[PDB]
Amino acid sequence: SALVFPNKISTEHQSLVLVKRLLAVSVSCITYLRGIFPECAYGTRYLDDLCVKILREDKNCPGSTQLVKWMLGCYDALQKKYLRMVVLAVYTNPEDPQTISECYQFKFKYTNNGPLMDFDTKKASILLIRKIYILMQNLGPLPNDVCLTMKLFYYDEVTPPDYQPPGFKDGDCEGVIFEGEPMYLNVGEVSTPFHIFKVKVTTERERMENIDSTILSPRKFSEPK
Repeated sequence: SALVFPNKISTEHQSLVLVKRLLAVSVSCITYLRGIFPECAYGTRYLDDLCVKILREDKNCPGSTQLVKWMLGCYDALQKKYLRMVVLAVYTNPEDPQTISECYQFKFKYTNNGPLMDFDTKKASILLIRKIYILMQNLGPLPNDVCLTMKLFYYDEVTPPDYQPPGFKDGDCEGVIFEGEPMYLNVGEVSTPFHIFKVKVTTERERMENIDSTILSPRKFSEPK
């Protein structure tokens, strides 16, 4: 019931493992906070006093299995240093995945030039997850019935033009129509000597509250098969 993040990162592989964990937890927490899967499709682990919810793979909850297997293609592109961005998108009409209600962007950069310079990797990891909570606890609800789709983007100068992660085909339309007025939340970054991981959220204006001191809160691209 405990999830332990590497405090110190010394090898590229430690770093690669951390990013996969970071990607999984974030996708899991985000989908849990926005109620995209019911409570019973998540297990609970702890992150030094922080309640975290991990998506489970089970036939009992539909679509949960497909997202977990989608991550498999994300991990593959990640190890091979091909992956640039993961876009997880929420849409309502099961026939127009291009018209979306909300999405989440996960950006990756590969480096050897030490961590990020700002103006301990476990503190940063716990700050990123805590920020996802603070910045998405109070977002207005999504529509009642929603669908999930995923888009991968690569560093094309190192990626074989015919490469496909497991479960992914080459993509159709790179852009999407955002219903309403989109707001861009930059949640945060986490860096290691070898990787940078960023999280950005795009939500509709009416889902924001701007409740202040009140009583309420004082190019290659891939798609899935």
